[PDB]
Amino acid sequence: MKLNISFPATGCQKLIEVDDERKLRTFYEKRMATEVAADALGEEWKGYVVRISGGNDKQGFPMKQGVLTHGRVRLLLSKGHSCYRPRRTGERKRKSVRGCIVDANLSVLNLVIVKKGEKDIPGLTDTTVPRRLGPKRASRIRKLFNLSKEDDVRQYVVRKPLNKEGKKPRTKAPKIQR
Amino acid sequence: MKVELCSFSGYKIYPGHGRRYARTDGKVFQFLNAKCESAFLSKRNPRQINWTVLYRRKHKKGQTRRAVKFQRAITGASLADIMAKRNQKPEVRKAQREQAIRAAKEAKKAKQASKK
Amino acid sequence: GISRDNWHKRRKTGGKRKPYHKKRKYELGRPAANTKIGPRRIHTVRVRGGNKKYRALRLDVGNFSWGSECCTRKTRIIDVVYNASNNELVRTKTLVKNCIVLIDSTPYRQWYESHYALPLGRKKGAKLTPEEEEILNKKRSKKIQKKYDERKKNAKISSLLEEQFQQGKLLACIASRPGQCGRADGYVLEGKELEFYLRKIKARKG
RNA sequence: CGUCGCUACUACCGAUUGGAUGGUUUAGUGAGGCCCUCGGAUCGGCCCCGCCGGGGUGCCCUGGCGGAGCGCUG
RNA sequence: CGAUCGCACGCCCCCCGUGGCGGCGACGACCCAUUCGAACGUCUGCCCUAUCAACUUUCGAUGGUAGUCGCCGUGCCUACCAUGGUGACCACGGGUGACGGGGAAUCAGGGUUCGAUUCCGGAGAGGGAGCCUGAGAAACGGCUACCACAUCCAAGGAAGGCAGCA
RNA sequence: AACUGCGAAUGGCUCAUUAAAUCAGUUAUGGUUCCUUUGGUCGCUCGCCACUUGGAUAACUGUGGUAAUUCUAGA
RNA sequence: CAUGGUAAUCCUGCUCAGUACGAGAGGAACCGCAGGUUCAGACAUUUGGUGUAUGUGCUUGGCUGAGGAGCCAAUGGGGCGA
RNA sequence: CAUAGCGACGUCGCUUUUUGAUCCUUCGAUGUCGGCUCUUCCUAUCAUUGUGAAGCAGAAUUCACCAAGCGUUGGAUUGUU
Ligand SMILES: [Mg+2]
Ligand SMILES: [Mg+2]
Ligand SMILES: [Mg+2]
Ligand SMILES: [Mg+2]
Ligand SMILES: [Mg+2]
Ligand SMILES: [Mg+2]
Ligand SMILES: [Mg+2]
Ligand SMILES: [Mg+2]
Ligand SMILES: [Mg+2]
Ligand SMILES: [Mg+2]
Ligand SMILES: [Mg+2]
Ligand SMILES: [Mg+2]
Ligand SMILES: [Mg+2]
Ligand SMILES: [Mg+2]
Ligand SMILES: [Mg+2]
Ligand SMILES: [Mg+2]
Ligand SMILES: [Mg+2]
Ligand SMILES: [Mg+2]
Repeated sequence: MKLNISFPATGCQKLIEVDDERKLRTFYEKRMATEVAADALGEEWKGYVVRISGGNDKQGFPMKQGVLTHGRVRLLLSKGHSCYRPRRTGERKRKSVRGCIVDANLSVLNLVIVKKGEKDIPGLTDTTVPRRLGPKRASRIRKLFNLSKEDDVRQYVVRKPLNKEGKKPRTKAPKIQR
Repeated sequence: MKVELCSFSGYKIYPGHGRRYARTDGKVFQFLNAKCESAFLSKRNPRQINWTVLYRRKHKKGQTRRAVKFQRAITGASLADIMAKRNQKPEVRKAQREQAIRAAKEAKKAKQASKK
Repeated sequence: GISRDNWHKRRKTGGKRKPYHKKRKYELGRPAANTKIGPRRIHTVRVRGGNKKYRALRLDVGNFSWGSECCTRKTRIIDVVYNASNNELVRTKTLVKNCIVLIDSTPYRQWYESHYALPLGRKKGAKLTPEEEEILNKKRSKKIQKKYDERKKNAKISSLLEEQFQQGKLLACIASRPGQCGRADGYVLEGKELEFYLRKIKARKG
């Protein structure tokens, strides 16, 4: 029973292997996108509220929203639902997915931590990784730096320094749009 | 205590109770008693049978707004960097406005002299 | 699907025609809109050429024209009364291109007192004084009164339309095709058509 | 020239309610798609307003936590 | 009833000094016209067979009236009416070792056979059926289901269509 | 690389079905639609952002499941 | 307890074992294990049958003015049933 | 190679599940075939237990002994035995 814990305010998701039915019984008979306090699986997880964001089966079939079952059913998946990207436009295919309520027969349980508790998880809640590259629209940087009106918008851009071995040093700035 | 089974009615079938029916098309069914099996073999929908679990759930017998944003650093602009660059509100932004305007003003005058 | 082909029919002589191809798309059909009466519910369907057809599932307001006085107002459909195609469409209250329907007559009455300055649809008056009084008297000058009193001579309404105004309802015929345009326009009955349809409605009941 | 007797081959009749393979259909069951009537697993907005905040001066310009208004809505 | 994208770059300065004007395109569009078409129509023309002579019409058959639906004209479909419609001038049914035509062979003249085949039109993508996108498909080197074959599998699944070139 | 637009409804193969059906000639759509090209039309409407507004998602970073597929999920 | 009655029977599979034996073809056995046939003695936890608990729904014709509640049709018919 | 297994010509027996011969009982009546059902008995043993012999290598088969505890079936045709 793999656990893919992921706490979005810092990223740094990690895979967790736990093998006790007692500790993970707190998840059973819960739908996805339902926030359940994950205090059952050890002392380190006290004060935490986690959200079930989906998972996979024994055979690797992912879990889909709204199915409302425990098992595998076939759905005529159109464009843009989930678990399916069309090879060509307008293409729909019948694919097998997993219902939203979670039970024992899962390989990995993707999780999202909603609120922070009392202490820091080593390798999860520390070492804040930054989001890679900043906004590209004019108003989308004006909001982010609280610009009122056309105030030096050229020089509030997020210039990206880059360094490699053979790279002569150089900063990168994006073509702002709109 | 074996692996449990559920019936037409959805009731738990404890071991040593009821019967199991396997159809030719490869499906297997199990029934708690002969009442459930006589309802099933009559092709009755258990949703219209008042004492079955499906009817209880279909008729629901027996039984907010959230939006949070957080701030993160960007590769090339740390949290201190962005929070400093977003906190020139006491007139410093107007200083940058006016200084860019005057710089563009000598640029404009040089263009106006070298154009006509 | 539903085919509008002509090769599945029998020949004129009665012989059996063998198809030389399967069902093509351009000879398709679609299930009937079966317009009802209620809150508006219009569905958009894509047709040949990418164009847009409006399916009227339920409708309740329809732009009907008086015609005789050239007054067109958007009124409300009350219910279906007579339908020459199927008797079963008046039971199910279906808006089709030719069924005659009862409608609300308030816009026509309003225009009649606003333009003709004679009471209409009333029994004895003195019931809506703050508006009927001011539109009846108006304390107007010689020229406007010269307009109104020369418009008084032709202020004649057929006795049937007078009675229907007293009943507060007008029976009028749809002219548009709901399920093709998604609206239920039409015109008000009057003249020989009116007593013809009234005799039909009297015949089907009482 | 015909019957009869022998040997070949070719068709024919024939109990066997004979046999096989195709084709068209009545009837029953009937997957799947399409349309309508419902359904609402979730995702957003307004009313946020327990509040610190407030400026033209207890009267918020609102820059965040946060309850949730337990409603209006898409 | 354009919140679009490039190219050279210039003009006005009174009001002034930061604004206002502009050239070549590219994309885009509701609608109209044109082009490419496409679909259903009109008249006329098709091999053999009577040991196929009477068909069609409850379940549309022929027509009328009103609608539904379709891009549109129409029994295309529904409802209500009428009882029609086609046949020895071969209807109807059956066979075809039938895709149709332009054309090929034979050659006094008239004909008799052959046209799967490179051009035109039609149909089909193993058999049927049903659909999404799109202006245009009932598409199949797009999808869904069934039927028949058949691929891998850890047996839980997953994947098929050479009447395209080889 | 991906998003977006376009194209994949052309071409090619075969001739099973099909006997007023396909097809050939002729005529009509005043009974229809039509991508693209080209030409018209684009201030014709009185009616605290316009010196340019909002949100999401790719590609991308990272964590995986499955035996597998041009399968995909969470962040 | 004198006396009387008396009852268990047979087969298959695995292992032994492709073994002994046999040139080869073929091919056992003892112990052991798992089950069966026929018979016998019971038993109702479960499955099935019955079912007039005339138990509870449904239903035909009829009767009680109707509703409600019922009843008759030699067990009215039928579903489920302790 | 008479006698593992068979036994010609002859010859001695047993049984009363065949058919006979007779007419002793029954003609003031002992209900006459077959089938069904059910119990018991006989051994001249088909199978099973223990054995001996073979032209018994194994396997199979055959002869014989103690032996009747248990078993000896489902059907088509025929009233059938
Ligand atoms: Mg741009
Ligand atoms: Mg052919
Ligand atoms: Mg040809
Ligand atoms: Mg061709
Ligand atoms: Mg095709
Ligand atoms: Mg196809
Ligand atoms: Mg297009
Ligand atoms: Mg005994
Ligand atoms: Mg009764
Ligand atoms: Mg009653
Ligand atoms: Mg009585
Ligand atoms: Mg009686
Ligand atoms: Mg019973
Ligand atoms: Mg000798
Ligand atoms: Mg004597
Ligand atoms: Mg006697
Ligand atoms: Mg006697
Ligand atoms: Mg003896």
